[PDB]
Amino acid sequence: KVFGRCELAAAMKRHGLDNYRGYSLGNWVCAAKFESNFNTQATNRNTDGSTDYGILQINSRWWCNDGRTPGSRNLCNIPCSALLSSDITASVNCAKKIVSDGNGMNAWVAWRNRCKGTDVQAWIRGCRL
Ligand SMILES: [Cl-]
Ligand SMILES: [Cl-]
Ligand SMILES: [Cl-]
Ligand SMILES: [Cl-]
Ligand SMILES: [Cl-]
Ligand SMILES: [Cl-]
Ligand SMILES: [Cl-]
Ligand SMILES: [Cl-]
Ligand code: NA
Ligand code: NA
Ligand code: NA
Repeated sequence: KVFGRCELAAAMKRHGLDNYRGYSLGNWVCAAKFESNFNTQATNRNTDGSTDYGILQINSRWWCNDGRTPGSRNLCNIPCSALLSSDITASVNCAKKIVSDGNGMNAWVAWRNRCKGTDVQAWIRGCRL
């Protein structure tokens, strides 16, 4: 599923992501924009042979199991395929564990490079939330 901007903002809010670990909803929307362009089915192979999955490009080295990532962990206890769902629950639950990991939203390099310090509130501008 390809979400609308306000549509994804609303689902992220519904799933308790607004201000989770102190990150406003605009941050999460901005990250999703640059990670996946709001597309739940997004996948991207990394140079190290791991893969990133879903609206938040969660990586198979640490977080989910895809069956093809040597020496990896599955810290969210989920097949990476669950992260491609039109229902965002698995992605939100796993992103909560990632952002609690110690480096906050810096875990998402696109967030650090494209969202961090910006006017992220623009991402939820005009949304009925
Ligand atoms: Cl947009
Ligand atoms: Cl915001
Ligand atoms: Cl393969
Ligand atoms: Cl694996
Ligand atoms: Cl594990
Ligand atoms: Cl699995
Ligand atoms: Cl959803
Ligand atoms: Cl933080
Ligand atoms: Na894996
Ligand atoms: Na893994
Ligand atoms: Na393997």
